[PDB]
Amino acid sequence: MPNFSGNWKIIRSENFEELLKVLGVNVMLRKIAVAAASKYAVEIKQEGDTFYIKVSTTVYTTEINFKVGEEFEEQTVDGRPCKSLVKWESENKMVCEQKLLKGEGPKTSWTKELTNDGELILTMTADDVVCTQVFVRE
Ligand SMILES: *C/C(=C/c1ccc(C#C)cc1)C(=O)OC
Repeated sequence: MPNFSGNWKIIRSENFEELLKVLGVNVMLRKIAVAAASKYAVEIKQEGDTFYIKVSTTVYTTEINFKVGEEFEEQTVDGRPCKSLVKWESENKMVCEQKLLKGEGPKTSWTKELTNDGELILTMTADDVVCTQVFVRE
């Protein structure tokens, strides 16, 4: 039955540069990151409240495994290691709060939502700034 599980390809990306800006990424690298973001692909396998998620671009790929409700370790959009904890906000929306392992920096979080007409929306927040990325099934 249809859930988050699937192969997703990006079709829109709003506010990504502004998010990197907040994270201290210089202009040249942000522009390269924006260009790379248009090949974001996401693969999700979901069973119950257990998730496997592989995000990749042209040159880079990462995998995370988590269970809703259980702390896990990942990294921030700008690659700082963090501790993460995902909770449901509705049937097909989940929200993750992150805390830096070492250091200080902006407050980061992310969401994933399956909409009623079959999109996956990702949002990523750093302080006041919200990047939204929309995906459709491959
Ligand atoms: C789930 C997830 C997807 C994602 C897309 C793009 C980037 C970048 C850079 C990172 C992740 C996530 O939690 O990212 C914050």
